[PDB]
Amino acid sequence: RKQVSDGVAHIHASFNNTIVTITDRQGNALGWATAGGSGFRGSRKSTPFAAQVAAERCADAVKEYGIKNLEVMVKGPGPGRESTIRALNAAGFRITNITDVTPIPHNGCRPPKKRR
Amino acid sequence: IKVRENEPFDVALRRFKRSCEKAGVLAEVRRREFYEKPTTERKRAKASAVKRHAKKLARENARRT
Amino acid sequence: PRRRVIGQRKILPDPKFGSELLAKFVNILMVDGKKSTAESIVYSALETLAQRSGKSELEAFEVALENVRPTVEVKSRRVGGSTYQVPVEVRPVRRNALAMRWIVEAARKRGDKSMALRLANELSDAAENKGTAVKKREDVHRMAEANKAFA
RNA sequence: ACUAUGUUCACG
RNA sequence: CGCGGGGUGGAGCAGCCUGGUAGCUCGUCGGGCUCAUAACCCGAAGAUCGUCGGUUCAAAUCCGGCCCCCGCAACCA
RNA sequence: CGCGGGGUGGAGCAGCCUGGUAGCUCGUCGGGCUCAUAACCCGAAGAUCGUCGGUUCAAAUCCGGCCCCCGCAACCA
RNA sequence: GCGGCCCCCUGGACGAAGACUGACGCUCAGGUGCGAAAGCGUGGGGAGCAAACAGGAUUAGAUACCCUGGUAGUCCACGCCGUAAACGAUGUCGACUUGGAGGUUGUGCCCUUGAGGCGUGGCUUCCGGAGCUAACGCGUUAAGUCGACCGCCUGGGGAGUA
RNA sequence: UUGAGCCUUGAUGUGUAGGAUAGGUGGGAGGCUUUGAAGUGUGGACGCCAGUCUGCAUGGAGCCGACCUUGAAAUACCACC
Ligand SMILES: [Mg+2]
Ligand SMILES: [Mg+2]
Ligand SMILES: [Mg+2]
Ligand SMILES: [Mg+2]
Ligand SMILES: [Mg+2]
Ligand SMILES: [Mg+2]
Ligand SMILES: [Mg+2]
Ligand SMILES: [Mg+2]
Ligand SMILES: [Mg+2]
Ligand SMILES: [Mg+2]
Ligand SMILES: [Mg+2]
Ligand SMILES: [Mg+2]
Ligand SMILES: [Mg+2]
Ligand SMILES: [Mg+2]
Ligand SMILES: [Mg+2]
Ligand SMILES: [Mg+2]
Ligand SMILES: [Mg+2]
Ligand SMILES: [Mg+2]
Ligand SMILES: [Mg+2]
Ligand SMILES: [Mg+2]
Ligand SMILES: [Mg+2]
Ligand SMILES: [Mg+2]
Ligand SMILES: [Mg+2]
Ligand SMILES: [Mg+2]
Ligand SMILES: [Mg+2]
Ligand SMILES: [Mg+2]
Ligand SMILES: [Mg+2]
Ligand SMILES: [Mg+2]
Ligand SMILES: [Mg+2]
Ligand SMILES: [Mg+2]
Ligand SMILES: [Mg+2]
Ligand SMILES: [Mg+2]
Ligand SMILES: [Mg+2]
Ligand SMILES: [Mg+2]
Ligand SMILES: [Mg+2]
Ligand SMILES: [Mg+2]
Ligand SMILES: [Mg+2]
Ligand SMILES: [Mg+2]
Ligand SMILES: [Mg+2]
Ligand SMILES: [Mg+2]
Ligand SMILES: [Mg+2]
Ligand SMILES: [Mg+2]
Ligand SMILES: [Mg+2]
Ligand SMILES: [Mg+2]
Ligand SMILES: [Mg+2]
Ligand SMILES: [Mg+2]
Ligand SMILES: [Mg+2]
Ligand SMILES: [Mg+2]
Ligand SMILES: [Mg+2]
Ligand SMILES: [Mg+2]
Ligand SMILES: [Mg+2]
Ligand SMILES: [Mg+2]
Ligand SMILES: [Mg+2]
Ligand SMILES: [Mg+2]
Ligand SMILES: [Mg+2]
Ligand SMILES: [Mg+2]
Ligand SMILES: [Mg+2]
Ligand SMILES: [Mg+2]
Ligand SMILES: [Mg+2]
Ligand SMILES: [Mg+2]
Ligand SMILES: [Mg+2]
Ligand SMILES: [Mg+2]
Ligand SMILES: [Mg+2]
Ligand SMILES: [Mg+2]
Ligand SMILES: [Mg+2]
Ligand SMILES: [Mg+2]
Ligand SMILES: [Mg+2]
Ligand SMILES: [Mg+2]
Ligand SMILES: [Mg+2]
Ligand SMILES: [Mg+2]
Ligand SMILES: [Mg+2]
Ligand SMILES: [Mg+2]
Ligand SMILES: [Mg+2]
Ligand SMILES: [Mg+2]
Ligand SMILES: [Mg+2]
Ligand SMILES: [Mg+2]
Ligand SMILES: [Mg+2]
Ligand SMILES: [Mg+2]
Ligand SMILES: [Mg+2]
Repeated sequence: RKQVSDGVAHIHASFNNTIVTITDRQGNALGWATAGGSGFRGSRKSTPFAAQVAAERCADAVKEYGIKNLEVMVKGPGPGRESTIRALNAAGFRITNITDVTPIPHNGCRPPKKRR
Repeated sequence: IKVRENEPFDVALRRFKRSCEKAGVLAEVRRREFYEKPTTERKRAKASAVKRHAKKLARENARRT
Repeated sequence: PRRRVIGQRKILPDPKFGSELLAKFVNILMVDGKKSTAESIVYSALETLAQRSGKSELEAFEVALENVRPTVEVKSRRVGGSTYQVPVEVRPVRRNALAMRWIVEAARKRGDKSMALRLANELSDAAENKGTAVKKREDVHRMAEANKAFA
């Protein structure tokens, strides 16, 4: 059933969370995991370790598809990502390449109001 | 940004990102930088720069160290 | 001490079992400076332990103390502002000393009959890990394991 | 994280 | 009027059609935590199936009632 | 005068129309914390239920009178 | 006050060496013109943001701060408003009086004999001399030294109110 | 297309005893094998990962039913589910 050779691991690393989602070549999502879904709720959800465990939980539950190697597409800033990529090697993948899709507006929409 | 690092290496080493953007997208266009405040906070970052650079010329004091 | 890095005092070996490990155990068990009463109890406990276990005294005390020994314990530092659970690898001097407290602290409770009986039964349960002292280490691990997110 | 107030005139 | 489903720790749920091992979330007390409070985390205290009856190696489980159980379309004395 | 509804610690509310052991949120009182007061934490006391009566084995709760309080009616010519 | 890139029309600024005009100048009460943002009117437009407003926390209370929503507004065309800590808190014009370090834009002279140098003009940031100042500081872009004219001030509250 | 009903055919179905990833029941003791065998190279189907199932062949014609463990006996043949 399907049995895809290669894939792409999008990592939406926000301040409060790290959503890991593994997809195919044409951006067809095969499985995912999050920091909140791993357990780790509240203060713990925003840490480098709670991202690592999510990428480990995303590494399994995509074994039916049987991905050998994948690319990485990190997004947002976050405490994760410089930690989440370590987890994908340790789990059992080969990183072909690492990229960003961090949305940089060329002074577009007005950002939200500054807080105090 | 697009960093492959050949094949035997892995260990991240993506200073290409950290020394290019990140701060530009994040701690600047995250919340509202009120037009005037940059003109203030730059000119004080700029005044603090020449304060140090002018002092660095006169930093050679007696010391006795 | 704020910047006063000084070492610790030397201790003494126990006449009948001349060593160090159980010499400290006598001291933690001791109430009201009565080392005469305390040291008699530890000999009475380890002799009753060695009879049942079928081992010596030092190795009987060791295969017991290691089963109640903490690998990691939990501190909590406020670096930045907030207060959260930071586990840390315990130092080797405190490691076995913190275990000896948990054996004695458990033996205060569990009112069998004598102190020599209670320590013997606690160390006997520690050998087959099913006492109160092992449960106190078990809970200490569960904090470090659950709160591993914080370095 | 939040965290209020200190009756009147004087003594120097 | 019915034919039908539905019935458990205090409670919401499943599990009940293919008999051998009743889970799961809030009420539960002790911790660890910190100069402390909140949180967060760890483990504990409670139903042998609403209840009674047949068979068969083993029955919340298969089958009949109840209290009853809600759904219904039909009920125009 | 007519028909609903009330009257419960110091305050405002449950418990009252199905008679058996009266809660909640405040305040008062005792102790903490603080330089002190507040806030906050910890205990504690405080109502025989409008009253006079009946029913009962027993009435805050049922029934009747009286005493206040509150709403609605008090209309056609 | 004005920032993607391109054309259309368009105001000024500065330099180079001449030629021309021949005091045509400087200030300016009344007066006129422009004048951020928020407002206001009318017609559009409306992603994001976001007064008001709603809900959730916080709290003794929370008409706030924090969180989730979210309308006028914010955008364009045409008018009105005529104010701001509209600030170098420093009126406009001119002359004169030691420096240093930069930036920025010119223009001339030698070798461009190699990202050179050596000069003379504009605008401009910083540090300092004499001098000035209550002091802080200013300091050739004066708050120094003088001249022209204008505006304004005369204790604090009442009040930039009636 | 992808569902449901439905026949052919083929597996599938590990409380515990235990050589068995055995549901209940049964015609009743030779099937099968040279209608080219046991063991295995390797890979597939299945998998509660205990160990089933099988393409083809180097190999070469054997393998084995009651017996002993069960509430039950062997998909050795075969009937019905
Ligand atoms: Mg936000
Ligand atoms: Mg500005
Ligand atoms: Mg006051
Ligand atoms: Mg009828
Ligand atoms: Mg009252
Ligand atoms: Mg009562
Ligand atoms: Mg109170
Ligand atoms: Mg009481
Ligand atoms: Mg009284
Ligand atoms: Mg009666
Ligand atoms: Mg009666
Ligand atoms: Mg009563
Ligand atoms: Mg009652
Ligand atoms: Mg530009
Ligand atoms: Mg444009
Ligand atoms: Mg032009
Ligand atoms: Mg010009
Ligand atoms: Mg001339
Ligand atoms: Mg002439
Ligand atoms: Mg002439
Ligand atoms: Mg005037
Ligand atoms: Mg005028
Ligand atoms: Mg105008
Ligand atoms: Mg405007
Ligand atoms: Mg408008
Ligand atoms: Mg109007
Ligand atoms: Mg109009
Ligand atoms: Mg419109
Ligand atoms: Mg409009
Ligand atoms: Mg509109
Ligand atoms: Mg809108
Ligand atoms: Mg519209
Ligand atoms: Mg919003
Ligand atoms: Mg808001
Ligand atoms: Mg409004
Ligand atoms: Mg509101
Ligand atoms: Mg407060
Ligand atoms: Mg209150
Ligand atoms: Mg509130
Ligand atoms: Mg409000
Ligand atoms: Mg509000
Ligand atoms: Mg209006
Ligand atoms: Mg436009
Ligand atoms: Mg406009
Ligand atoms: Mg006008
Ligand atoms: Mg003004
Ligand atoms: Mg301005
Ligand atoms: Mg300015
Ligand atoms: Mg200026
Ligand atoms: Mg002014
Ligand atoms: Mg001016
Ligand atoms: Mg002028
Ligand atoms: Mg003028
Ligand atoms: Mg001048
Ligand atoms: Mg000079
Ligand atoms: Mg100079
Ligand atoms: Mg220069
Ligand atoms: Mg210059
Ligand atoms: Mg030069
Ligand atoms: Mg110049
Ligand atoms: Mg300057
Ligand atoms: Mg000046
Ligand atoms: Mg200056
Ligand atoms: Mg200066
Ligand atoms: Mg000059
Ligand atoms: Mg000079
Ligand atoms: Mg100058
Ligand atoms: Mg000059
Ligand atoms: Mg000059
Ligand atoms: Mg000048
Ligand atoms: Mg100059
Ligand atoms: Mg002057
Ligand atoms: Mg002056
Ligand atoms: Mg005047
Ligand atoms: Mg005047
Ligand atoms: Mg006056
Ligand atoms: Mg005036
Ligand atoms: Mg005004
Ligand atoms: Mg006025």
